[PDB]
Amino acid sequence: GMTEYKLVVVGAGGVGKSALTIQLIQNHFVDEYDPTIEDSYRKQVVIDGETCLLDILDTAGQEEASAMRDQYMRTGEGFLCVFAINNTKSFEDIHQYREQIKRVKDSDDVPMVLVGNKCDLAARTVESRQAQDLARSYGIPYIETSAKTRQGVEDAFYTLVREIRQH
Amino acid sequence: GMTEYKLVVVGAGGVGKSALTIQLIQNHFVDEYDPTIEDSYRKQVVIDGETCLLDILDTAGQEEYSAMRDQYMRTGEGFLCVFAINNTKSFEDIHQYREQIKRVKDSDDVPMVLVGNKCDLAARTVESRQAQDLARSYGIPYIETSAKTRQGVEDAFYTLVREIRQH
Amino acid sequence: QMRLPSADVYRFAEPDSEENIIFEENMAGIPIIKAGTVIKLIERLTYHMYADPNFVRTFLTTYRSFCKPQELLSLIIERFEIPEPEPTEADRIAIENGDQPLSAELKRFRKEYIQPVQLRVLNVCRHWVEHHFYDFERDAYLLQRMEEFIGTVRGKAMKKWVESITKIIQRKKIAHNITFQSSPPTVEWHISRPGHIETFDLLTLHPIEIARQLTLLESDLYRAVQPSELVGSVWTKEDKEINSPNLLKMIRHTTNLTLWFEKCIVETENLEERVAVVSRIIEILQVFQELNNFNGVLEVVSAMNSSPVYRLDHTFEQIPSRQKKILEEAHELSEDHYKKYLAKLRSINPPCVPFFGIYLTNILKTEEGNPEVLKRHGKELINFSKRRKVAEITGEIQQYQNQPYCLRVESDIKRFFENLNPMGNSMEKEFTDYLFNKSLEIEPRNPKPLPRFPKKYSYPLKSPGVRPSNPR
Ligand SMILES: Cc1ccc2[nH]cc(CN3CCC(NC(=O)[C@@H](N)Cc4c[nH]c5ccccc45)CC3)c2c1
Ligand SMILES: Nc1nc2c(ncn2[C@@H]2O[C@H](COP(=O)(O)OP(=O)(O)NP(=O)(O)O)[C@@H](O)[C@H]2O)c(=O)[nH]1
Ligand SMILES: [Mg+2]
Repeated sequence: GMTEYKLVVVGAGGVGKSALTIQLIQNHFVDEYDPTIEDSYRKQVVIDGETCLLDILDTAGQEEASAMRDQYMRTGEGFLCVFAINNTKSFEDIHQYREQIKRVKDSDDVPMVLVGNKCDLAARTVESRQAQDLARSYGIPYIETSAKTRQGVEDAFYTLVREIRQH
Repeated sequence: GMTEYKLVVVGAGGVGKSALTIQLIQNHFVDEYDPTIEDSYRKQVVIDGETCLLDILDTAGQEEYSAMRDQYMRTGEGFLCVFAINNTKSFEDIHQYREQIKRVKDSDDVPMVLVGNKCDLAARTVESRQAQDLARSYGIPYIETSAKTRQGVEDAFYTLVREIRQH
Repeated sequence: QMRLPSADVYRFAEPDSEENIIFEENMAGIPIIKAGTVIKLIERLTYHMYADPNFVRTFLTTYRSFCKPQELLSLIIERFEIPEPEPTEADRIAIENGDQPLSAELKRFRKEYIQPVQLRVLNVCRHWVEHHFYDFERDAYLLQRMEEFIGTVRGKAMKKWVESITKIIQRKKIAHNITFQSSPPTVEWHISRPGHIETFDLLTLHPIEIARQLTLLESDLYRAVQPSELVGSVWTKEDKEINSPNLLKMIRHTTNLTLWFEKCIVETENLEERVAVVSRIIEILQVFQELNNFNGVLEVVSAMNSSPVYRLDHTFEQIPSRQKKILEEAHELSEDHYKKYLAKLRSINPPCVPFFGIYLTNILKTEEGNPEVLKRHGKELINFSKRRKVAEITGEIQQYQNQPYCLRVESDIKRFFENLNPMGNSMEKEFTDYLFNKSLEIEPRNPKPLPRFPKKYSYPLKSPGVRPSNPR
């Protein structure tokens, strides 16, 4: 009945979780900043010759919704952890997301990818190396992406699927 | 090992048509019907003490796809030509369906049954006499059903199988 | 646990019972609701414990069968005004000692009940406005009420979302780029050269470009169909032209193109030319298959299966062996109630253009073969499993609607196909009769011998094939 994968996209407010997701789904770049509460998307796609159904939970970065987090990290099979490369604070918050996920699912081996978004912007303030170092300490791949430009977008989501498959 | 019959339901849309096949296949002494489910158009039955399998093609809802009609009709051995007793147009449509079936099967007698269906509590506008006379002139059975109350549903399909057997 | 308000000040605090909510047996693992009262349904639509954004879609898509839009708005506004609890004993004691209360319980209920429930009410509001805006166009008092509601929401907690929804409502009142990594292939030309729209025809346009432009055209038509044209089986009712104009525009395009394929075939009276014509059409079928244009595939298959075309045995005796094989594979998609098609669809890599007919039949039978309500203990529960089933169908549809085709529009070929009118001024019966007669004329029934007819095409009949070229 085709394999289904529950992906969750988490990260600080404004980093571009929704922009990344809607780019993947619709090949469209959302230019407005509308704060998400809880959105859901489905996508049938062939990865590595196998057809699968992606279930993408797009979540709220705004701190006002921090209580509703546990609620989705339970279901989720794999996580996109997104920060923006021009937002040092969004990078620092990542550690908290990773730690909460590990906690809730009670495992060290939880499929996730570290996404550094907005890499089309030249005003970079988080260094690739800094993020790459964090990725390895987590034992997870680091992918830089631009939801505006499409760079890395498929690479990030589909890499996550590959991780969930091997898990 | 046993005979499989291909039954095709045709007739004007937007009236009662779908109720017929549903009423046969199911037996809502268990709730929840799902046409999504494979072989929810397959039904094993004993007619005149000879067991057989009924395959019902009812494309209710696709009436506007009028050029797909020859294709659907072509697949079947016997035909249920359905109109609604409170919709004169659907009755007047009957002649054209019949003419069309004769054409794709390439025969002057194709096993068919005329079915007059009572889909709601509105005033009847096709009296059973006109329907019978029309059925007589075509040389085919006439069955009146109220699929809402299970009345006459089996009589319509079983009669049609009798026709296929006595061709 | 955690205490709720009184069921006498807040209707959505009524305890779950088999007289107000029934669960499906199986299980994430969140409960799946089988039936419930409207009150209970709306409570679960905005439950505090867990997320279910799929439930938001199901509900907003199908609610009008059991609850009016104004009633819905009233009940969510009601749901949103949750009364705060009175200070506890610990709290009372501190206030009479001149201290600040710890307000532990109040702070918890705010963070673990009020905040999630209000956020999810606003979520229903966002989605209702973003994706089901038609309720508001057809009832402006409803839009006023929503605008007022959003605009009276105070509290810094909800500040960011209130501003957002206000902006979205405003965009929708007064009214879509695509980005590909890759660049689209080059538009392909045959005998008819660019600009020369007078010469465009089945044989003179490149068959590759015919499939592509029809696929862009048909994809666009598929993507425009809203779930409002689907719920309630409204496309089969008296006012179908009012409620389902996009669905009908699309079914109508399909029927025209099928009848055009038929006409092209039976109006080519010379056998050899007709063979070229049938052949080219099967070539177009092949490019359709490549593009995952399943609507287009069926257009061709229906044409071939039609009464005046199916009987042309002399024409199909002369089709290349490879092409018999293609028409057979394609026809077989539809056998056993579209078994192989459904398998293929659920297995390809989109973009694709599904065949909309399967969906219409399933929605209709679903609406017709399940009860509106379930009676338990004298009570009437809304039968929600019926509604979830319809939503899974509208969901499938919406899902295939996202991915766009990476192909260049050629405006003149696009216009040519948008204006295609095989039936002219003729009614469907008289045109259908004509086609069948022409079929009898060109290949009479046994045992009448097969006549000869003069050629009609001045240009070359050789197909340029279905393999794309590539200069630069
Ligand atoms: C699969 C399919 C669908 C629509 C169609 N419309 C017309 C045809 C061709 N046709 C040929 C004669 C008769 N079939 C036959 O005689 C078959 N045993 C041989 C055959 C199967 N598919 C064909 C395709 C082209 C030519 C011959 C064949 C009936 C069907 C056709 C075939
Ligand atoms: N240049 C550029 N802008 C981007 C990129 N991704 C997002 N943005 C912009 O940044 C803003 C935030 O996007 P959004 O996806 O809404 O962020 P979010 O993380 O979903 N926010 P929230 O958590 O509140 O829902 C928007 O104005 C969007 O256009 C990117 O890769 N490049
Ligand atoms: Mg967002």
